[PDB]
Amino acid sequence: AMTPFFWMFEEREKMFEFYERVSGARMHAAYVRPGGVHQDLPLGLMDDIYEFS
Amino acid sequence: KQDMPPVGGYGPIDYKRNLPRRGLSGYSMFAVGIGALLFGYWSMMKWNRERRRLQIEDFEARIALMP
Repeated sequence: AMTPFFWMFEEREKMFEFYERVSGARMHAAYVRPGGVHQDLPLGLMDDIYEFS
Repeated sequence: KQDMPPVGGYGPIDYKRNLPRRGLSGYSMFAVGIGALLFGYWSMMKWNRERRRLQIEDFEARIALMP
């Protein structure tokens, strides 16, 4: 089947956006540490996860 | 003191699963089909029978000549 690959990855790119806004980078984010999260997530992401989800 | 979560404004979105729209089923189909097909054969016997009449006219012009 051809399309549900393309039909979902076109939508999936709304969600690799969310890694870049919080950690800094595209896929492999060195974010979690052995003492919790590295740094705080910016002003936002709750009007943008909520519009997404 | 500049932190995220709002005091209000929420949905949520559903977890549900529904699109069962019917759909013209259950003796409604097999009734439009046969009713369409019998209109076809009724549209035959008015053309295939009529072409058989013009067919004999086509042989008629042959036989009135050839002595």
